[PDB]
Amino acid sequence: HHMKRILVSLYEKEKYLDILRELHEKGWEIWASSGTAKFLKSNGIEANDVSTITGFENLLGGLVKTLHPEIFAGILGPEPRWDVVFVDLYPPPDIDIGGVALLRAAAKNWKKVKPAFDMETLKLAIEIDDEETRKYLAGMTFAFTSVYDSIRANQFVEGISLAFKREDLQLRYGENPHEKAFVYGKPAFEILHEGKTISFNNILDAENAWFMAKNLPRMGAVVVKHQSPCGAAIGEDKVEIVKKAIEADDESSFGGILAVNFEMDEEVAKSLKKYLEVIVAPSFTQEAIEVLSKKKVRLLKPGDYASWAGKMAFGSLVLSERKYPEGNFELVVGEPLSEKELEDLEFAYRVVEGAKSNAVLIAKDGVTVGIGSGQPSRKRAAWIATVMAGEKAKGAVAASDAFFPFPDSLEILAQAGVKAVVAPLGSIRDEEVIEKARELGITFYKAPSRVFRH
Amino acid sequence: MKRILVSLYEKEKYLDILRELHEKGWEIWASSGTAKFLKSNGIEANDVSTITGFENLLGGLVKTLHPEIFAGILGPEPRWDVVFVDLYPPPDIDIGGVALLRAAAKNWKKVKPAFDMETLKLAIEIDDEETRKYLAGMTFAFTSVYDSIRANQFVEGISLAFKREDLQLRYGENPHEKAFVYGKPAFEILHEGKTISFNNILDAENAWFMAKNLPRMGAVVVKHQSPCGAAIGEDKVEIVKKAIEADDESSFGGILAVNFEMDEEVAKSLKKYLEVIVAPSFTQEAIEVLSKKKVRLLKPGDYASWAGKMAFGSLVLSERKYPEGNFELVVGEPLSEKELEDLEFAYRVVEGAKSNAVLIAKDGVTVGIGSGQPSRKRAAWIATVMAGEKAKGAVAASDAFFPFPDSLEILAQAGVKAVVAPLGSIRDEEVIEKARELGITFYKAPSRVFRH
Ligand SMILES: [K+]
Ligand SMILES: [K+]
Repeated sequence: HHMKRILVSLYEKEKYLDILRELHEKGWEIWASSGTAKFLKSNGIEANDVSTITGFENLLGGLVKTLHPEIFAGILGPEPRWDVVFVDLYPPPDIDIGGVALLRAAAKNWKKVKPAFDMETLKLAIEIDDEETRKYLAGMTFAFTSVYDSIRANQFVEGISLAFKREDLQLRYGENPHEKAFVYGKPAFEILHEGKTISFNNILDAENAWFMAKNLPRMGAVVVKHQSPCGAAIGEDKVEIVKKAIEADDESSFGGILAVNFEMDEEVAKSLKKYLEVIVAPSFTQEAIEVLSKKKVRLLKPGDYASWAGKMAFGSLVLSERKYPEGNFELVVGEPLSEKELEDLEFAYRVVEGAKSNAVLIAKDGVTVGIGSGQPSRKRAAWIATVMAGEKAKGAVAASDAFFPFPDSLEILAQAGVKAVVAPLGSIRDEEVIEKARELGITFYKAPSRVFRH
Repeated sequence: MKRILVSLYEKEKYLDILRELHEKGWEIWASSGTAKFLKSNGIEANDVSTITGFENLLGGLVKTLHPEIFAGILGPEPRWDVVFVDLYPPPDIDIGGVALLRAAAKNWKKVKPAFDMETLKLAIEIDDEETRKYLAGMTFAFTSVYDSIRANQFVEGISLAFKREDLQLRYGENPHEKAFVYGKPAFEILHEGKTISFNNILDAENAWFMAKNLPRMGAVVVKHQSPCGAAIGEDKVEIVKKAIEADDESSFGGILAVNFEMDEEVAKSLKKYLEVIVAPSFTQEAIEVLSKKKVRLLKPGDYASWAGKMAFGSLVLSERKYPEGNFELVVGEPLSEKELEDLEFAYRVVEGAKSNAVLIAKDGVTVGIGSGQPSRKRAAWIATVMAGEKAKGAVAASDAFFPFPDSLEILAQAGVKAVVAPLGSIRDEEVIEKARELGITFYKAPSRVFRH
């Protein structure tokens, strides 16, 4: 035959047995291993042995039988033997030499041969013949082999390599309308609202909202705006928790992004009185999905994944683990808080971890009451927190995401009526800050590590 | 032992080291092209054609893809202790050489792969298991990046790949978090002692983006990855002073970027404690003065900036572009040539401010910045509080449209005379009419500049 010729090299025969039957039934002439040729022929499907077209060698029990000149010339020449080259590789930690080389050869000779390495690319390769799609298949193959080899590299030296293939989420633009977006790797979420439109900014808002909500020590809810929390609550009553988080900074929460750490149900969904742009939860009842999707809320259900701080800078991807620090708080000065109040303090540090730095936050009775974030100085963060809290600061507790560099931020908080603060230590003026705490009668707890989050 | 298989593109680059190996008693085998090159330079080499059936299919394209060669690499008793392959540069796509290299790496306990001078020099010396494992990882890291480059030749942006780079970072964003840097960064650090931190690098990136395309000589000071102060003008010493003093309390520990050469005079003028200074170049006298301080000196090269982050295990990126298009006067009296310069300066700086951001500037310097806010009204409020009396007669920029007239009213009440912002609110009509009512001049920006 001079057309519809396919060379196959398969590790998983039984996956692809129904497909190869169809192919041969649709006039495809199949070439394969001496072994696979037999299987198929036993399975009633006619197939040709590539061994017949190259010299025979018995080196290393068959390890190099693909690595022959006639096979590669049959792919790389201007008049190739095969129109499609399909290779299904062993999974990690196996390292394949010949199969990978077959795929790359086919992609190299993309104007004459179509490579395929999975079900979707096989289907395209079988159907399509246009230049634009041939280039796409070639691109896809080298994208696949790049990722394949990154995985193998990391098997030898952990973290030596990073590699992704572009994913289509159908983003209309990036951060702003005049900017293009590129998403790399499949995201660990399901989109549950009708039509599934999602934006670049939605995804980054939802990441922070979700990290924080997952990071909450009990039933809780976080509202994000512009990638920083504007409100958060914890409690036992889901409808009330959500009401509290939303109303904490009521002016900002319109169009906000809500993440909860419990299943979103019909009662909670119907209780919403504020348009929210995105809702994120571990699960949604079907009834909740209907109510919310009908209200143009976008809905994300995350799976398990690791979060990372950092960005591209100077053409490098500069990444950091994102961790809420382990370690007990340590009373430094003042009367100890009651257990109830210490839980407010822990809650406050968990929320301030997610707040954009410099951040200072004030909370009481399981809800935030004033957040200052995104500030170039610690004193400014404290000031904004107190302004937003007003009289709600009286008797409240506060958290700072880094150490107080000077006593002034502490005076701002105490004058507002804050009774206790948590922060890391580490300043050259720690003694002076602690003495100011003592003077003002505010209780000071040392946090185990800083939680900058830019 | 001491057997090496060599396939070279950059022949002259490795001639000297190959001579050394042969003088040190290595037995050299080579691709036939490499084999004759070495011979014409007086180096004995064994042509691998010797151990395989001769063919010249497609004029030599497949000479390497022969079972005897791969069996000699992959078996438990290999023919070669080192496999050295240097690949053709882009846009060429290598099949046989990449396969040789990957085969050597696969059989890492028995064969040592190399692909450049660095890895060759290790492969020649070492035999320990840890170092053999490192050579294999390096090789697959290399072939991953090679193939990424090739993918993107076919479909732009379909692939992203990097090798890990050592920047000597002690930790990431906070001391209890690990840092990973991917790809060689387009900067040089000039400073003996303390290194640049994870946070310092991100601060410096925003400072530089903002300074680099100012409409004239300019300086930007950043704290916590957002501008705290900026200035443009005609006198380098004066520009830096103004930028530093604009929010003088916050500039302590700042990251200063200038779009001009850092010289002795400017260097001597700096009194404020700074973490980093970014400049396109530094004179030697400037480096001498500044080396008395702890401050890190960063000299950037050329590269593309990107917004975005990891989210849900995906890398989610956006272009970062200051938007092209002239501002359009919507209502009020047109500004003077000078004030319009102030207005563009203000929009360039608010592009780099964390959203929601509003800023006020006058006579080429920022006077108040409200940034990282959950609402636009709050941003405007902080900007005006910070500016105080300096907002009278000033200009303002907003990184996104005013959703209600209230934000515009806060600025007018402080004495701001003109604003630049995108339009696009359902209440654009009310916003514009409020600007008209208040006698504030409104220029429409071509596009939004959120920057979170
Ligand atoms: K934080
Ligand atoms: K901005």
